[PDB]
Amino acid sequence: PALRLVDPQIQLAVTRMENAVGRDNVGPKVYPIILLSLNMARKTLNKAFQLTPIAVQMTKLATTEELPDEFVVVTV
Amino acid sequence: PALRLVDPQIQLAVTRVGPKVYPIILRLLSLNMARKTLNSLEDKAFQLTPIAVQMTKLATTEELPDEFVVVTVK
Repeated sequence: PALRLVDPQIQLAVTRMENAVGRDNVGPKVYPIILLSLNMARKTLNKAFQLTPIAVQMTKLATTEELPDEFVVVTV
Repeated sequence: PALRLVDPQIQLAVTRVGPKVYPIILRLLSLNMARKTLNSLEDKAFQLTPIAVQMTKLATTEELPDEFVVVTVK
């Protein structure tokens, strides 16, 4: 009931073990995201985790022409 | 509420340049791979494929990697 394209700066890397010796060989690939908060994290002190938020800009879609040939849907 | 280590086979690629990938962790849904594939003679339809999202409950915080991302649902 709600659709929008996540800015290409953020894409999902996907892998499937089940189709290694099975297929042929799907690899690890990055795919755009179609649709909360997110934070990128790092180690600082002895156990401490710094994090900074990354702003996810999205573009609302209207035409199916905007939809690429390979992407990933994520529902909320 | 505990955090969830997301399947490392599923990792987030951040470019914003330095394109690096990071594990995903969850604070508290579905996932659909979408390819064209469906040929036909005039127009190409879309093949959807749900992927199994296998999360594991995190034991100790020492298990966390030095670089990762956290996503919040509600």
